Amino acid sequence: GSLTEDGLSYKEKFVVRSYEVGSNKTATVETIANLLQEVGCNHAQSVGFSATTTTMRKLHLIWVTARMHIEIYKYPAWGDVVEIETWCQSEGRIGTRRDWILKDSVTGEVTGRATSKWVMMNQDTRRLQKVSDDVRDEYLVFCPQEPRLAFPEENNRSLKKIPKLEDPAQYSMIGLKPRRADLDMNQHVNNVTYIGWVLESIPQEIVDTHELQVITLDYRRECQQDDVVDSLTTTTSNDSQFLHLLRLSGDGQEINRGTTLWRKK
Amino acid sequence: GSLTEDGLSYKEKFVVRSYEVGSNKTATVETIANLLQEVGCNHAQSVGFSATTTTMRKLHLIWVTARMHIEIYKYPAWGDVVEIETWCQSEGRIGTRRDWILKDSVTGEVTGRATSKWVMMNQDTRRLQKVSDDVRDEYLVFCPQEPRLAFPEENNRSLKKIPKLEDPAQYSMIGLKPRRADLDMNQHVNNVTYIGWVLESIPQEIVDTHELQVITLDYRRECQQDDVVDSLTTTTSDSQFLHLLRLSGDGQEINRGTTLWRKK
Ligand SMILES: Fc1cccnc1N[C@H]1CCCOCC1
Ligand SMILES: Fc1cccnc1N[C@H]1CCCOCC1
Repeated sequence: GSLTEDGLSYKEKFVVRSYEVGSNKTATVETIANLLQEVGCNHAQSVGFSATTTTMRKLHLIWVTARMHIEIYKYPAWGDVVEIETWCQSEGRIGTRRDWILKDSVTGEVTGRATSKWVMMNQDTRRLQKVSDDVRDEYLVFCPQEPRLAFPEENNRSLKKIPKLEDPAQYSMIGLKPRRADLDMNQHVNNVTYIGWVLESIPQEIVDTHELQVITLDYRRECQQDDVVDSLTTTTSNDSQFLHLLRLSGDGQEINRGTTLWRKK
Repeated sequence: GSLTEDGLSYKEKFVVRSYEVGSNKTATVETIANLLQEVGCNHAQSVGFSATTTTMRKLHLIWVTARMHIEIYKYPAWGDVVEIETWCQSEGRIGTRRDWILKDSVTGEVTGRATSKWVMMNQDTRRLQKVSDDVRDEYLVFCPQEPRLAFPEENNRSLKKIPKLEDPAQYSMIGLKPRRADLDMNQHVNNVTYIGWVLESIPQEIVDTHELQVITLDYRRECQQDDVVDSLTTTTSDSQFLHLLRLSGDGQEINRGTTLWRKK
């Protein structure tokens, strides 16, 4: 992988692995999400991070995902080479945004796109906060100054408000728990695990006859290593749409909410 | 990746990813196991198995893992390049064996080694069988003829008999279930998931103060997508553990194993 010529974006190529694919011999949405995370991390590293700035480490602040939005046109097959370009942009004092473009390395065609919203939070108290000028000036030199959006369209799905699923849910998958493979290097549940948990309450027949085109996920609260999660889904819809809710098994505390759009094969 | 000069083994390099590492910023044993599986699949593809041969497909036969043995001296760090060499060998009528050698690409030193036993099975009835000479001759042209062992030493850990853990277990993790990410392209639970499940009953304090040096796992029966598993561990000792994976309900054995851990 490498930063582009202007140093304002990063590209990396990946060869799709045997264990990374599902029944159609194409990459699952969780493999795609893992690759987006890996290219994001390689971009932060190439521009001097170890992505907390100098001022952020001093003040015990971190970037946390508030929303993830992915749209896939074609999932790459086992052994195929996918090229992913990523970049960041400041969204004023609200936080930051990281976008991605997925391309087939052989044809050069766009096969997918993603966008994410990140908010600043104190690592210890979990208290959200706005972005100060001191922090903003430190990461602006690594961002394109003019807007560059993976989802430019005026009324696109990435900025839609997601409602809270009402009980009773049409479908459910109960008692989901993270294992050590689900944790990141800091012992927190990896953000991609939540995507997997949301998808667990979709019936196998839908997965067997449809392809996931779009997923939008809001991150409200994190699941601890010793927490248990319930995954809830209700059909809201040639295309099928679903409303999703992840909540703690006991008290029913919301951890995530989301929507998926699926097209018939 | 590519076959070596003689075409009797395969090498591939991997750059360790951010999500592939644990708390020490080094690859977990499950990442290592995934890489061994990937290089194994790439070897089979390079020699024409787009690893079932022509005769196996007609007779509805597949290779299934009976045992996996891994020894790690150094886990590669996040961003490091690891080189893995793999090869296969016939073990007469019993089945086949696949071995691996892990090396640090920069230093060239051996950082790990692995060996696995595979048995022939009818994919529909799940009935084990011996290897026929028709099948044996079809894969012998892809194997070194003289023995080449990742674990040569006489009386070594890879061939030790593993006993069945007796109730009550010292430690346990119950109600483990596979999710879709745990399944392979054929909708079966990936072999690496069982390694993860075995490790779930090891206490976090042991994981926080020790490094896993050796793991031996016997595969008795598969866990279906709708099955629930209980993971059981007892200290037998460096720290050694005896492991048992069984179905949550009837208590049917799926795996048994042992782990050896060194203090950091
Ligand atoms: F770029 C990242 C660096 C570190 C962590 N996550 C990143 N990106 C997203 C991965 C895909 C699923 O959504 C969550 C976040
Ligand atoms: F070479 C392989 C091809 C396909 C599947 N597994 C392979 N190898 C081992 C993977 C890691 C531990 O489980 C034992 C088998």
